[PDB]
Amino acid sequence: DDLGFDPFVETQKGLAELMENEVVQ
Amino acid sequence: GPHMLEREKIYQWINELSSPETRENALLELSKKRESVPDLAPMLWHSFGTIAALLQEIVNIYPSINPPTLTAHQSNRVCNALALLQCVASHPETRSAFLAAHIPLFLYPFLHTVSKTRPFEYLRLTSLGVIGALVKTDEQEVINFLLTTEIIPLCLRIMESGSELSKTVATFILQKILLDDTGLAYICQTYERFSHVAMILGKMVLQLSKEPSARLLKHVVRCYLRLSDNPRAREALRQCLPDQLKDTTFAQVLKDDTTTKRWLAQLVKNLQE
Repeated sequence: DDLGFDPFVETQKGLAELMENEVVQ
Repeated sequence: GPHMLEREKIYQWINELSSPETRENALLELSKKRESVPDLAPMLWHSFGTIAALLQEIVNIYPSINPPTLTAHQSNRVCNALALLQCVASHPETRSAFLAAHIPLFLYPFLHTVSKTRPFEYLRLTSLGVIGALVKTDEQEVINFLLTTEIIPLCLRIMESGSELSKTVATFILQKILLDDTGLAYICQTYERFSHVAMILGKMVLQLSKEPSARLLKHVVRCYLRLSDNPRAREALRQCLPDQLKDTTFAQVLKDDTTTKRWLAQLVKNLQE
C-alpha cells in the first residue's frame, strides 16, 4: 500500500537543483 | 516550553497565509510541519480564508499551462501549497469536507498537462501524491468521488508518457480504484473503459521490457491481477495478455521481489482456469 518513495520529497529534491540552474546572474 | 512556542508560530504562519506579502514564507515553513504536526489539517481548515489562500496559489499557475512556461521556482512554491492540501485530504477530521468542496478538481488542470518539462513533471507528481494520499485512506467516499471525476483518463495518459515516478503513483491510484468493488465494476462496465486500460497496461509492459523498473512493474501486475477477478475481463486477458508477463522477461528485475513474482504467478493461474 506504499510507493517506496515520497512524491513530494522527491519533488523538492528535483526542483532544488533546477532552481539554482535556471536563475540569471 | 518549546512545544508551546512551535504551536504559537504555526498559528502565526497560518494567519500569514492570508496576506500575499507573507504567504510564500508561510507556505515554506508550514510545509515543513506536514509530518510532525498531526493537528495541522484542522488548523488549516478552521478558517476557510486559509483554504482560499492555498487555492489562490494553485489558481495563479493556470496561466503557465499554455504554453508551458512554469519555472522551477514557481513549481516549488505551488507544490508546497499542494503538500498542505494533502494534509487536509488525508486527515480523518477534514477529509470529508475536503471532498465535499471538490478541492481535488483544482489540481486536474495540472494532471491534464502533457509538457515533459521538469517543473510540470514534478507538478504532476506532487498533484498525483495528493490523490495518492486520498486513496490510501481506504474510504468508500474517496472512490465514489474519484469515479464521478475524470481521474482515470488523466492517470492513463500519465501511465504511458510520464516519468517513472509519475507512472508509479498514477498506476498506484488506478490500482486502489480497481481494488474497490465499485471501481472494478466501473472499469468493466463498458468495452471502452476496459479496453483503454488494457491497452495502456499492455503498452507499459512493452516499455518495461526495454527499461525495467521493479517498483512500476509491481503496480502494473497488481492491476492485471485485480482485473482477472472479473469474469468478462478474465476472458479478455486470456487473449491480450502481453507475452512478457508469461515469459521470463522480468525474472531478472524481480530477482529480489518475492511479492510481484507471487502476484504474477497468481495472475497466470487465474487465466489458465
